[PDB]
Amino acid sequence: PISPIETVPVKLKPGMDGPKVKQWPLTEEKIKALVEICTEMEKEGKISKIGPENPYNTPVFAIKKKDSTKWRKLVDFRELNKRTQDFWEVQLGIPHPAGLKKKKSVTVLDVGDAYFSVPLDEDFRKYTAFTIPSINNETPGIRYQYNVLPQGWKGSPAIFQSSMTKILEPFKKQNPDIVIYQYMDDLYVGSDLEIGQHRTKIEELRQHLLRWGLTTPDKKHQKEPPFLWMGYELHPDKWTVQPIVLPEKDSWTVNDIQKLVGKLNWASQIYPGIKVRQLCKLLRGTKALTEVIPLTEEAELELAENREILKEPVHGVYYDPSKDLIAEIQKQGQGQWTYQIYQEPFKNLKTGKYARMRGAHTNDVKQLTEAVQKITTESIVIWGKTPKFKLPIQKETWETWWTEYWQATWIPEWEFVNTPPLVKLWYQLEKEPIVGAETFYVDGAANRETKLGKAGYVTNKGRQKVVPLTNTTNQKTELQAIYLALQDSGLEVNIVTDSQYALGIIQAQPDKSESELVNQIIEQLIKKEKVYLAWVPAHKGIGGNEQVDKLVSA
Amino acid sequence: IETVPVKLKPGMDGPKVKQWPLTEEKIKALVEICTEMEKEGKISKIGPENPYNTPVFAIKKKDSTKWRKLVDFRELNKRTQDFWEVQLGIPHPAGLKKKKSVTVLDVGDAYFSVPLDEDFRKYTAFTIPSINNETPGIRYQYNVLPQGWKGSPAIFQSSMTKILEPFKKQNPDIVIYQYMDDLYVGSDLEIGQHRTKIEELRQHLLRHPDKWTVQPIVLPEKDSWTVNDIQKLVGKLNWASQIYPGIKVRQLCKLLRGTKALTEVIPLTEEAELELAENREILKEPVHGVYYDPSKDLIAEIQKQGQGQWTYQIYQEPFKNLKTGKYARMRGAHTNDVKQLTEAVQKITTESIVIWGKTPKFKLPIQKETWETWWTEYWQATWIPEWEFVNTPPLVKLWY
RNA sequence: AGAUUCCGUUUUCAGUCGGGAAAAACUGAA
Repeated sequence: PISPIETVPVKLKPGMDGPKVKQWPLTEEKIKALVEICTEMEKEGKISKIGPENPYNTPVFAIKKKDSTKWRKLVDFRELNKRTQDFWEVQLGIPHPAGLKKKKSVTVLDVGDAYFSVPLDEDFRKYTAFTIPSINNETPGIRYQYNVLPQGWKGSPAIFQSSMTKILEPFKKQNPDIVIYQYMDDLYVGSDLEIGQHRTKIEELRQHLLRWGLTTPDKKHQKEPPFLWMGYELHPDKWTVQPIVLPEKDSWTVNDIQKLVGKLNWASQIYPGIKVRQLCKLLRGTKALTEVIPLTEEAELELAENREILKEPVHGVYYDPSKDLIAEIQKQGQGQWTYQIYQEPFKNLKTGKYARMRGAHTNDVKQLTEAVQKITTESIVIWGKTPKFKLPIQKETWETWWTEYWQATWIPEWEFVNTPPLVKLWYQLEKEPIVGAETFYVDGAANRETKLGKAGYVTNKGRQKVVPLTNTTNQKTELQAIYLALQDSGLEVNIVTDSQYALGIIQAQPDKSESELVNQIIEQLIKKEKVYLAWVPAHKGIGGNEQVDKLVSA
Repeated sequence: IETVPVKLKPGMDGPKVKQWPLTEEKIKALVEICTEMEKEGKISKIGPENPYNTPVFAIKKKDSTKWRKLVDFRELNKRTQDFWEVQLGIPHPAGLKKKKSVTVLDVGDAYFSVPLDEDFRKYTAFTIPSINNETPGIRYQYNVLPQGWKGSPAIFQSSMTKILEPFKKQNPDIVIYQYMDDLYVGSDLEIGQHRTKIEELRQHLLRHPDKWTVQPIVLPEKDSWTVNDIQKLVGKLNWASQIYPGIKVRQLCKLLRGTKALTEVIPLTEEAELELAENREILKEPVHGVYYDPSKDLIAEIQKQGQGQWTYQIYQEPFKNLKTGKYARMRGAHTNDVKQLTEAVQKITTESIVIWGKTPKFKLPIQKETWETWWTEYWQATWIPEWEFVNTPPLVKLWY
């Protein structure tokens, strides 16, 4: 049933010409099978014989199917794709089940064979030719060319989606009550209707497709509440996702390795991190698609960690477009936060963890905000509006912090929830110098060549330390120096640098850091009682400064 | 009409920008806005085979009634051939800077008449997103000068000129500067008598800079001069020299000579008494080096001042401030820094359009992520300046 | 003397560090 829809005009990448590749002669058996097969696709109209003129060619493969005299033959389109007009994939991502509203009547029509039904542009078909040597040895070869969206071809999906939509459009202007969501060969048709009248609409629809060659098999959804639209079991109040099985065969074939990627990657928009990125490196050195090729501990171990995650299933409620969205975040530890977006107390949509630390020195107040903004858009994508928050931070703690911060910030539907681990600015610096605090003039330095330096200070009283240092930068000394003066001082202390670097880090009220010295410097800061860090122009004869200046010089 | 041929800049292809996620609402909004334009035939659906894309969004205008389609043409504009043959908005007034009152009009809707060069339409492709990605996006292609395009106005330059000429020669002294989709109509007439002229100008089409002021840097007014009070002053005047090479701290540093506790008070002697007062003078005397060079970009830097206040400086070359200022949006409840910073951004670019005739390129004191998730919520302009996110150092103090 | 800034992805995601003052990395998965 080759659809009558107009064909999307495909081009090759400018500067390139179609593929030309040799076919490794297959076994007598394999060949006799590919023919057997090709002959009916030729019959169905899917492909067609062509003369040995057509310069271009792409390889064919596929072994015994384990059931009588047939084979499963899938073609290597790598080249053709490498030279094909890259299209414009028109979607921000895959749809999340939680995004679906609750409908009364829902059916999932799996449009079958949908690719072979949708016709390929004439002027590009040339490029899709393939042959069939198989003839044991005195082999010449059979020669075909597709007439419809090929299986592996790069266009297929993007062209198929465009076709599918042009076709639904009509039936859609006609049935505004009905909601059709497509995602590959699956048509989620929902409508808040009387199971009777729905049945009827589904009939109608099912026939429209037919008038366009799109045949919808009877082996559909007709009863089961757990419809599998995109692997999301769609019960009437609970969508779920059956744990993804991930095998590990003997003959770990290349394409297998590729498709494997798919499953992982698909789940990934639910299942937190799985990217078999280092297995992907095995694909960074491609060869015959039929060849087997394993990898080290990289490969072996990656699958496992993925599995662990893949084991525990997931699920949530649908999106009542009349009940509020509520996000709730909790500081479940250092640099890792958790959050849940729900609508009904124990009936949440998406839960989530958010490990991050955007900076070398951040603050909990700061990270909370990051987590907020992540969640904000994340909703705007899925639900279409920004949720209301319940955050582990007191309204006054925020208010002080933004006022005490050089950058502009903002949280939306902020609302305090006294949870156990709470967020607070661990310390704060003094706005004005402490009266009666020993004033520490600090400075450090280091020779670029040797990468050694000293760090010390002088004071309004008389104390005067200095320290030898190995393998550091002048920043590291300027920090060491602040540290010292912090150690060798009391609960209240005025300290003074010839360095905006260290000043800055500290000014930002860093909760933690990648920098141990900074952490050290922080530990002290939380322990002291009043600190006032000031800054003076290096090299000016500023008192006390010129002094520590000389002390650290060699 | 016969379309004016425009072409991308040498060796650059059309834009290919991904669309940002839109709220189930702005989407709906767009969707209707487009279905109409489609009916009016100003746009037209296109396929997946047009590899190009510019993002769109729903701004929402003036006293806020409805919705507006906003295409972030910034890229297609960077890739569009400059306009200089068909001199885009001919000489910049320069009068504008001075008039008692400039008013901006949205001449933009005119553009929808003139047909766009066919071999260029592909480059305006835009895509309306779908929730949960339950639907392929709706894709379109302009068939007329689009709203935010650089090409538009210059092409329509002549039609406009013929249109205003009468009214311009009719009122020989009301400056009219066209910038993008706007019409900056400046005059010095009394407010009431100004408005009429606008209305006269308005029928035709239907067919307050003079108060702006710069920031004079000043040192504090003290007597309680502690050591760091002086250290402070010293540091600033040091940096201030980079701007005014005449300012010099030395007699001040001399007061500081020792290892004095920061809290120690210190006697401001004539050494310094001379220097402060003398310096105070020069902080108000023009940095003769200022020059607005039409070939250099304007850069704007904004610092957060905590009291719902912000400071900004527009400059082409560092330390050569073409202008400096301070927006203080007292938002007792409307305290969305993001909303503020935004309003800051919008108010600074209009100032520059009216003066240099260009929107500065901003260095925003905020995290991309943040700026990226809320900006649209407050944006009210027909346009969108370029922006770079940054981390402000001690300038907050250095000028507040 | 030292110290800033921006960029490298540009429909998104999966994997890490360096240069320059308009100037410069890929594959795979969606």
